[PDB]
Amino acid sequence: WIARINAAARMNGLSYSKLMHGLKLAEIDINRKMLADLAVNDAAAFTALAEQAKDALSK
Amino acid sequence: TKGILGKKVGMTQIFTESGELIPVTVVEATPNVVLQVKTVETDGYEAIQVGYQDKREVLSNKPAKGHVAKANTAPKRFIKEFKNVELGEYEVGKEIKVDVFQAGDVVDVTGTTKGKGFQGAIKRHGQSRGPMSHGSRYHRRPGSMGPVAPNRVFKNKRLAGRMGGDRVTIQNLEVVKVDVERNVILIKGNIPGAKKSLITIKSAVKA
Amino acid sequence: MRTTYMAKAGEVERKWYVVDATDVPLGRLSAVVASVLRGKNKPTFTPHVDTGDFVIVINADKVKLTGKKATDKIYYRHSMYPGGLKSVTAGELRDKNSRRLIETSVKGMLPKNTLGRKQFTKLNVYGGAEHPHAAQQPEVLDITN
Amino acid sequence: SRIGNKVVVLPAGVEIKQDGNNITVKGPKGELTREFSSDIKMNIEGNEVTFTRPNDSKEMKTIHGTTRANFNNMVVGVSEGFQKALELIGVGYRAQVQGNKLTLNVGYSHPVEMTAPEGVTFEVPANTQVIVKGINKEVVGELAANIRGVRPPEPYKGKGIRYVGEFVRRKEGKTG
Amino acid sequence: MKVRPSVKPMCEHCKVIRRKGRVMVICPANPKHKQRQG
RNA sequence: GCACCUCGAUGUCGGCUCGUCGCAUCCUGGGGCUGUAGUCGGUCCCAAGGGUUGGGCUGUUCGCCCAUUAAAGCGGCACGC
RNA sequence: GAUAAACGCUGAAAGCAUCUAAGUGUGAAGCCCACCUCAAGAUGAGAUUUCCCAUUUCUUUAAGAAAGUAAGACCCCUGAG
Ligand SMILES: [Zn+2]
Repeated sequence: WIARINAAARMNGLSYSKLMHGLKLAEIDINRKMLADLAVNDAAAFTALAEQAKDALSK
Repeated sequence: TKGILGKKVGMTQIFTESGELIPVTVVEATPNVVLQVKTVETDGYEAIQVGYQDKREVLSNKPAKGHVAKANTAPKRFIKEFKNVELGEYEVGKEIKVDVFQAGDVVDVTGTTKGKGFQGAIKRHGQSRGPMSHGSRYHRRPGSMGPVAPNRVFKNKRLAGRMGGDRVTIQNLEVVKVDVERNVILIKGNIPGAKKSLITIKSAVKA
Repeated sequence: MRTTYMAKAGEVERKWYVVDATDVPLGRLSAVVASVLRGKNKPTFTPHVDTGDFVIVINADKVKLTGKKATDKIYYRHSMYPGGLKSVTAGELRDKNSRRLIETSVKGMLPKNTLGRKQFTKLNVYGGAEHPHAAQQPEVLDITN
Repeated sequence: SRIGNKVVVLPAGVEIKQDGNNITVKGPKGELTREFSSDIKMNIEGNEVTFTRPNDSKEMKTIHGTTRANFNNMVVGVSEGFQKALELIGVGYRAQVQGNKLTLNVGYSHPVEMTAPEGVTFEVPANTQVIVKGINKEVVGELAANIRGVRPPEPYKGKGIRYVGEFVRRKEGKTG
Repeated sequence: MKVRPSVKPMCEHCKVIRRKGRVMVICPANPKHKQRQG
């Protein structure tokens, strides 16, 4: 699931750890399984979480 | 360049014109049909297919006849090539007579050796015997297989396997006669080949 | 046993990519190229199935060798016969067989399974600047890597 | 870079063409072209030439001196031309001319003939003295070196080809 | 030549010359002073 | 030197057959210096491509000796087998 | 053809000197060619020349099964280069 999060996160211009740090600054607690299969299937949901993680560490 | 195939007949002696005995092989030929011309645009070569004998027409196939039919001849046994010749001078269906080696006299001769079956490890490689007396038991054997430490056998420790049957050139021989009416080249020396076998005869390389 | 995707053999479409090599060193070209062929940069892994892509290489070559190593990285081949080490190449392979550079320094980068063979035959390395493969409509990558 | 701060004055009849790396010097004899590095700013201003450059590199100062000396090679070679002169001691050594070949009989059992490229002449007044003229320094030096290498001198009697002024220091040999 | 691991100027007119990763000492005075770390 | 290793058994030296590897090189090859006139030489740098003998004396290694040759190398491989 | 030791040409950093950093050569029985042989099971399985042209049932047309054939090959027999 880390490797799949790697590829799908790198698709949206985020390296594979700044998601982790941003989503914990956005205080979000998704398991790595759930981000893996949402990253495969729901492009809209994964880009929504990607934009809130862009917004989180933007401070 | 100058290339002619042919048979192999035997061994004779010929006095030269100062009265000297010389051993001489007897090599035939016939008229000699060029079958194809291979160029760079088609094969990336420059080469010429040649062929020497007359089969009966029972003893061939339709594709052999489809090769032969562009030169209007009989279907033949042996078919070889020749590389590195400045072409011109060659059409599909010419004949290369025996006349090309008048006194060229610097010629490589190739054949195939005889065949001698399974033989011992002496008669190939010239490895010597062991002592035939003083109580030993080691008359005609191929040695020791190597050291101990590598736990294997290194490659090329040569042993008993069939003698002869591969093709061998001999470089820089002379030519004595050319008998145009009988299609015979006479050569000093010795040629690897059993009787009736093929021989290729070319102009030599090393000038 | 529950729900994660295990992709099949004929589910993932493949693509065709074109990569230049004008004055980039060997290691980083080979690294990006070898990470392409396993199926990374695609969120649909298996460790079973060739989810990778096809990679064409132009201008083999004009690859750098940084600092020295023009005359120094000696390759070695041994021929399973006694004394048969042949160190015949050097950085000479830039001049002749510049196919043979990248086909070694990428084959090292891959696993040595059977997938490290089916994922190797998708390379095509050309020292010149021509596609014979224009029938398949390949795209272009940009390396800032 | 005291050598990299020359006063260079172009001689009468010499222009400049600047196209990237090439700088051409054309005049009464030659039309030589070389190439020069891109840490170099060329200049303006008929006949006085200087070379101010984007300086403070690491080794700071090699490019000024070598360039550059090379521009003075260009100027003196195109305008004037060069010479290197040789000799022949070691009694019985000859130098004879048939155009662009030099028959040297240096005491072997065979003569030696040296050829020439385009922009190199030869002048042989006597049976001893060969004077090589030309346009470059490199080419003149290489041809003179090739001529000396047939027989460089020896420290007993001083045979072989020399300069005009070598210090061939001399040992002693006993008579036995 | 003299090939010695330590290299010293023998005479007055010696000069210390680097030509590779390599240390040379060359006189025009005597030919006996061509030295090299080696 | 020590005693880890092999006591329900791990057989020594030389010679014969067969080799292979290293170079701190015996000859042949390229060089620098000389207290190198010449032919000879001394020392040092590069270089492993090939070659490196038959006999007398004890079981010999080792060695002494005769007659040759461009030379009659030193070592590892269970002091190779 | 590119090198090893060795020798240069030009030239500065260092108004000189200097084979080197830029540039540019000579240079060995050694390296890669040149000579002889094996070689597409080189699963990256290469290239050229010449020869050969169609029944049935449906499993439904899928690279289906089954049977007669072509070009050609094999079995069996007399043998040796
Ligand atoms: Zn001194």
